[PDB]
Amino acid sequence: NLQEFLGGLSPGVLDRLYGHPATCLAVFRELPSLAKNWVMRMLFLEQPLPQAAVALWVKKEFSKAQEESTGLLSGLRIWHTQLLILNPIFRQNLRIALLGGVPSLDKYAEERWEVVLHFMVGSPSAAVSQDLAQLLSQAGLMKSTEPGEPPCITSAGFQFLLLDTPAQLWYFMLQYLQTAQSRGMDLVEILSFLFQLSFSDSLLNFLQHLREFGLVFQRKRKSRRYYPTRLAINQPGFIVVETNYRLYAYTESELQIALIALFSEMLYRFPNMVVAQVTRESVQQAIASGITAQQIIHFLRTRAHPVMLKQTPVLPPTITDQIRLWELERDRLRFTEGVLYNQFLSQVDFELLLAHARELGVLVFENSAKRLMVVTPAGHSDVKRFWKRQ
Amino acid sequence: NVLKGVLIECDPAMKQFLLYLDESNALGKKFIIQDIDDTHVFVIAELVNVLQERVGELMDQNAFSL
Amino acid sequence: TKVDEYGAKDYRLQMPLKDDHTSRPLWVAPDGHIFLEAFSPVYKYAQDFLVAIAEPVCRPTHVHEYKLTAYSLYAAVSVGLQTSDITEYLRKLSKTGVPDGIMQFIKLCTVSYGKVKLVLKHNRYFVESCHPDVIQHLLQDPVIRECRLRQTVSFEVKQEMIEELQKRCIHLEYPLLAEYDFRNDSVNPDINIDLKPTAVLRPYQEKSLRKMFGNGRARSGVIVLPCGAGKSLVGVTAACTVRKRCLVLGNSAVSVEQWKAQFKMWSTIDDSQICRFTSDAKDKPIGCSVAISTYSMLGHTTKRSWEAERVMEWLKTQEWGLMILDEVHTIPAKMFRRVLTIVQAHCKLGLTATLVREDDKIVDLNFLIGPKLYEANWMELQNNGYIAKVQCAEVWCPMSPEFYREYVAIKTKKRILLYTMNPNKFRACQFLIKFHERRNDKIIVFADNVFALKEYAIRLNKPYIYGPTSQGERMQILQNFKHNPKINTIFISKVGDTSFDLPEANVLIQISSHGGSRRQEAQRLGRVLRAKKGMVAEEYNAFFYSLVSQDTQEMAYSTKRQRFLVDQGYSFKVITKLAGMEEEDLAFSTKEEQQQLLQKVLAAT
Amino acid sequence: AKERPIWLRESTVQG
DNA sequence: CAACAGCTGGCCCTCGCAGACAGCG
DNA sequence: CGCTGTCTGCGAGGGCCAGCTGTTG
Ligand SMILES: Nc1ncnc2c1ncn2[C@@H]1O[C@H](COP(=O)(O)OP(=O)(O)O)[C@@H](O)[C@H]1O
Ligand code: BEF
Ligand SMILES: [Mg+2]
Repeated sequence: NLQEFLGGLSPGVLDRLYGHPATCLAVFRELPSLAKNWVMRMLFLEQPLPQAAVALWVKKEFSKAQEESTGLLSGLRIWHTQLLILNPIFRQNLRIALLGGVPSLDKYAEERWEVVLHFMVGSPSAAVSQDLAQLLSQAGLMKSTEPGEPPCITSAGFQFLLLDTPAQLWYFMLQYLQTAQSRGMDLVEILSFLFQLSFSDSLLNFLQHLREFGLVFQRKRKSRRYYPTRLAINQPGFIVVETNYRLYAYTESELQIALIALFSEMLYRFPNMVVAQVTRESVQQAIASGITAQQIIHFLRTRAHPVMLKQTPVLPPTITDQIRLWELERDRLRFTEGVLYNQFLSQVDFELLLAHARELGVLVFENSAKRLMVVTPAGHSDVKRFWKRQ
Repeated sequence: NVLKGVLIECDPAMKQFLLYLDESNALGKKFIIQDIDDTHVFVIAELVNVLQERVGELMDQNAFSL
Repeated sequence: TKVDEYGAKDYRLQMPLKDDHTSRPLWVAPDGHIFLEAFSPVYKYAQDFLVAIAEPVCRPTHVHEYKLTAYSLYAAVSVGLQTSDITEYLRKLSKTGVPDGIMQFIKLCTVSYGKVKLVLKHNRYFVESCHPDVIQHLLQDPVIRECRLRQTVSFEVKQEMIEELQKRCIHLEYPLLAEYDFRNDSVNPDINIDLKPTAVLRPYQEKSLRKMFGNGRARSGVIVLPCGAGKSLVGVTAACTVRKRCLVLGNSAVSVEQWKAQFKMWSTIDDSQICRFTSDAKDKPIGCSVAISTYSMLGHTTKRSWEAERVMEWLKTQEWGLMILDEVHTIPAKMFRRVLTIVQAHCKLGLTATLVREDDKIVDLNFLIGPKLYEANWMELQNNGYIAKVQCAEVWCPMSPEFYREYVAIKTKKRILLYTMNPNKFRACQFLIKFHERRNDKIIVFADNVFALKEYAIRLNKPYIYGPTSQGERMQILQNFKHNPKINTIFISKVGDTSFDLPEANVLIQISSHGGSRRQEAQRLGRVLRAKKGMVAEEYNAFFYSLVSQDTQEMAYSTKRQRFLVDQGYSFKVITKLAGMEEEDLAFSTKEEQQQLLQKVLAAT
Repeated sequence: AKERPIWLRESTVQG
């Protein structure tokens, strides 16, 4: 999540991020319910207050909310104990925010995002861009190994495909932000823009990337002014699932058919319907490719035709159950590397070694009756050294 | 003694299939070095990949194609 | 025939999209497959037309699928439809239009009806037609001339070669219309069979007969209804309409008795007229207006006994206006098909519930009896309350390690006994019977392997029925099971998978089966599919359990034999484990018991 | 009023 | 050479029929 | 000493699965 991302940042970058007022408002908005009040309280105050007082302002009931919000803001480093005054920059910058100091767009965003997904799968008709190709490949969801040949999709790439467009886009931006620092792009500049969007050379490159994903659109030959799309700030289903492992996809887009074809066999193609059968051969292939069963049920669940919505569960339980069993069937044998110790002549010392292995956290399985245990090879030397020491 | 390999955890019925393979030498060698429990077994790491498909064939036999 | 990248039959270059496709619920591919939508406002009208022209392939609760076959179309013209009517309505229903290939295909298989007719009179079979040209074309055919007896033109044909004549007639695109004009047949005396007013036929029952009697004449064909739908009443009603001597061919001695009782219950025919022809006894078949028998008795090939031979002589030398053939799907057997020629019948009505077979001979019913007149939708009847709602399930019983050790190694056909006699499977059956009996449910247990049936019967101390049991003894058990509260669970074998009427049997269990016999599974589930007294439409009144052994060949057969039921919308929930089993005092709780059982199974060989 | 057993009523799959 | 039909053997069970043996008069 | 019911073999058949040839790319 967005708040998750801010927490995983250094104090130096955070204070830099708390620049123009719009950022402080953006970070303020995500304060869950309580801390928003606390921010307003100690906003006009220039003198730190005791930590005990904050604790006693929340009734015993719903006390857990008092601590969790406090921990969240401590992570955000909004205030400091100073022994709980807010950051002088945040207080000042926030005070600036607090009285101080269309239909075409959505279609464009949906289409431009789709072509990226088209490229993700082996779709010959997809947008081609060297920067985009290396972006996805370096994003951890694609791999080429040969610049001349088009890249394939990694194990995580297939899972990314099934995720809903909101989470599908957000995960991509989250990966984009992390790699921005590695490639030499300042994280604060891009991160600050995203917040300001919700309402320089680095931005110009960043804006071009955002234009490529379809989140932003200048419409005026790349003018200074841009018009963000709906997805930039941050739909009815079409699949009918039958009890006999049949999917009737009411799809006109080639991408959705490509998605459904990942984990099912396509039988017939009609302009507003495609007949797909969820055969165990396909699903096992989909699971082998990297997909997780929960995603398949979720992917079919979210794109559920309205007719199935009235039924509960919308997906017939046997289909959902059967898909899971197909997943669990593959992993019947849980392979786990380890080192086995037998011929435990020292029965008394076997327990001592057992206790030592447990303390180190290396032991995986043990059998007291047979006086044997298995330890991962990583810790094999440690136990081997312990045995040699005697 | 100290033996390095791979531990396999599965349902009790599946274990008997693994032991049968070891006894029949269907893989060409006794991949099982020491049985651990009715639920867990220790096998040589080298033949795990080939053993992986062998179980898949067993699942393939007991599953119908539609 | 264009194939997409995802192995999909691309049909976008073949047909266009209709502008008002939202109202139109039908798809029609050039392959003939027709995908109808069950949620469309106009479903009811489309289904009746579609089921007639195309036999359903799968009918889930949301989107049905049908297939167009020459035999499927030939049924449409017989009932009363015409090529112009079918194609025009099909185009009206089609939301994408009918491809040129299918449009010509429908026309091709509609200019063949009525060209040639088969008429039986005075114990003689004649090939009747009003067009001499088509008759002349048939005479050119060698086998047609071979089977010949050795304006309207008719040439007599020997009875023994009726089958070959009929089979070639279809192959010559000239189906024989074996249509009986009972109302204009005074040669055969009218029987006193009459439908008592207390008997009211349900809408599907009447609709099926409407197709049979669309015109004044009576049509001969196969009428398919779900098990427990009441095919006995429809068969009785057909005899009432014909008012001629009626021959009913059940499947076993149990079938005829239930046929006898149903006639008395649903007809005014006196007990004297009703007669049976079975090895157990006979109610003077020489004098009887309605004869009830079994394929085994009539189809018996070896020399018949004097008692049976006398009846057989009378049966051959008779004229029957209506020959009801219960369990039609067994007709295409090598010998059971001969019973059609042995007996002389004008109109052959076929009643069955599972028009499926693991061979390709099920299509022979088109000419052996006639086109599939009707096929009710199981879910439609299930929601209407005419048949009890069943919560099918598949209890996954893990295989015992001692057994699986032997099963994996053994391959000399001894596996069937091994995974049929699974102690884990036995415990699930033992627990299920105990729990369901405590719920006042009438349990039925099936088992193809008699060995397994006997092993479970004595161990649980429950009555069991199979081949050797005398007709009276097995009949006694059903009566006890039907009425006696003490007998709450019964064990049955392959004998009682068909024609057993147990209306109060809420629960069913299956511990064995004969391979992937979809007919066996759908028939076996039929016993408990009968409507219950205090039945509620959406309360899952009945239940079905198919115990299987995990990681075993029975899994492949379990999926194979569920194909027919799922095609009708039944969902087979998987039960990996059963709760409460551990806290139950069930058998084979010790390795010694399981060890003893395994040795016995091996000994049986 | 003779409700269905647990196994039939709700999914028994671990997932 | 590799791959797919294809009717029959085999197995399981079931049925009708005939023969012998036991209960009854 | 005869007649009827029970039980046990002979012979055949249904339904399905699996197999060694026959045929086609
Ligand atoms: N119209 C009806 N009214 C009342 N009971 C009916 C009706 N039709 C059928 N039944 C009952 O349903 C059951 C049908 O049994 P049966 O005729 O053997 O079914 P099928 O031949 O379809 O398997 C019986 O209990 C019968 O009395
Ligand atoms: F379909 Be029924 F059981 F005769
Ligand atoms: Mg019946």
